[PDB]
Amino acid sequence: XNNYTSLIHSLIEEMTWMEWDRE
Amino acid sequence: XNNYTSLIHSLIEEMTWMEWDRE
Amino acid sequence: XNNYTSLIHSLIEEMTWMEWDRE
Amino acid sequence: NNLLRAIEAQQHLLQLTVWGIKQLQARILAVERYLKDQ
Amino acid sequence: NNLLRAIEAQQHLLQLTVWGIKQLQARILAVERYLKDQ
Amino acid sequence: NNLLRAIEAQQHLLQLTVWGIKQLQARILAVERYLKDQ
Repeated sequence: XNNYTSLIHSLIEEMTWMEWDRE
Repeated sequence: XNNYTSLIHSLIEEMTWMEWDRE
Repeated sequence: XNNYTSLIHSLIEEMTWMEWDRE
Repeated sequence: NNLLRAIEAQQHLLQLTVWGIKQLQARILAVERYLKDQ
Repeated sequence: NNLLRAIEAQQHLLQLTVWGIKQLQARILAVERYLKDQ
Repeated sequence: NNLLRAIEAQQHLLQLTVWGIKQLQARILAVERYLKDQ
């Protein structure tokens, strides 16, 4: 979730629960 | 959720659980 | 969820829980 | 046009995730209350 | 291009929220059934 | 511009669904543990 969220922020300016949180 | 949902509808045409529902 | 997900894939390249899964 | 159509479809997906989250919040709340009441 | 990339990334986010909602629906259902069965 | 604004707003919606899913995962986990501990 964090990885995709960070990417989208940058673009717009310009399984386990731990892994789910990371992605 | 309602506030952002309403906005997106208009654009496309053209913490607590109560607050979560509002946003 | 499956129906809209399939559509979005194609566009980007180019109530019950059973019904929720379908949509 | 594909981009507008994708956002339209993604709004429908978001509306369905919202429905599911609300169902689950009500069901977890009912269970928490049942256990408090026991 | 940034807009296409954002929608691609947001679809991956939606797919992950769908996975999580399905996990939670199954787990709340198992708990409801456990309590019914007790 | 409407398309950028829609994606901005849809990111805020996704962030709120993520918050709700995390709340529910923690609450279903606490209930599962309570029942295991009983």
